[PDB]
Amino acid sequence: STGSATTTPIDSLDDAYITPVQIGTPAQTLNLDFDTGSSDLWVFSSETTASEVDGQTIYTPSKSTTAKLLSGATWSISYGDGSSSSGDVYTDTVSVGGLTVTGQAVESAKKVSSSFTEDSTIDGLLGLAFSTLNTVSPTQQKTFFDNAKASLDSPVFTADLGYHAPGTYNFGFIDTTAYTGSITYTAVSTKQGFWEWTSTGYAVGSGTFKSTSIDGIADTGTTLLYLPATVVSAYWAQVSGAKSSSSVGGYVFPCSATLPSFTFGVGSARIVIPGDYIDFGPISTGSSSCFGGIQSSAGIGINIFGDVALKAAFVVFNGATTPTLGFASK
Ligand SMILES: NCc1ccc(C(F)(F)F)cc1
Ligand SMILES: NCc1ccc(C(F)(F)F)cc1
Repeated sequence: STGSATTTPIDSLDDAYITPVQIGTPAQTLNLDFDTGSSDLWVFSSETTASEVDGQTIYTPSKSTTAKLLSGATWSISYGDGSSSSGDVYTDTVSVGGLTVTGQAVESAKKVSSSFTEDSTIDGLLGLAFSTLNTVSPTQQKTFFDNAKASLDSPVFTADLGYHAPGTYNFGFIDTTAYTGSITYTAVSTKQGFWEWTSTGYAVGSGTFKSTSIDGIADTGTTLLYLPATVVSAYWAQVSGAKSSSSVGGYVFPCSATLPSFTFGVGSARIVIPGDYIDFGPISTGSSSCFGGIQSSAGIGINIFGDVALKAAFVVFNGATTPTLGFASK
């Protein structure tokens, strides 16, 4: 079987992407943030503290005839940006774009951090990293992808994120009309539970390509591109007036500047991020200082190929027994 769903940016800056997901019987449709950097499927629900809900659509397990409480199970997650949520666990039927999984763990939030409350457009997260990162205790739970794998035509899913436009997540098949050229596959390490791979180097604008190994993770759940300080300094050195701002928390640049493109290596292939993808607009309303889409990973401890990079490519997440990542131009 296969599944296909449209994913839509939540604002004019592509800060995140939401995908409709059907949960329960009869279906309750929630708009979830598909996150290849985490492995929990959690949702705002009828059990969430009412003061922590501000416009989100909630899952109501008591209205689903297929929902079952997973006795004694709890979950608690903390994200790299400091976000967190926690609650109890139901199992229920979950469908994505026609692809249905029965008995999926649906983690019901009793408490969420303020950054989720303030994001009225995201009803929850759907984790697509490896199941070893799932936070359910005492019995760890499988991801939607892991549960669907056996019935998929091919054990893959693909991410085709749009620049200021809708995109597509496909499960079980590779749409050969959605990219140009060939797909370049590269090895994945699962030792930390992430879709972790090694880029072969980078170039700034029309400069020379620098061959150098950059270990990082493919993370649809992270907005920006986080790279080592040496790389990020070399990029922003080419933007007149750009500087690292401690008060803002990263590199900013004059909004009137034109940004150079950024190229990253995948094996012998090259993925080019247009300079316009790196503009995240004014730091505050009316400001003439703009926030950059490429920032240093020094404080994070790991390099993150977030949406800024992934949306320049057609990305194949191959969940075969030896997992691989595929990149194509589009
Ligand atoms: N998108 C989920 C996520 C969040 C944080 C991290 C970090 F910061 F720990 F690397 C990885 C993945
Ligand atoms: N990387 C996972 C993640 C995704 C979204 C959010 C936000 F923006 F909704 F708070 C936080 C963390």
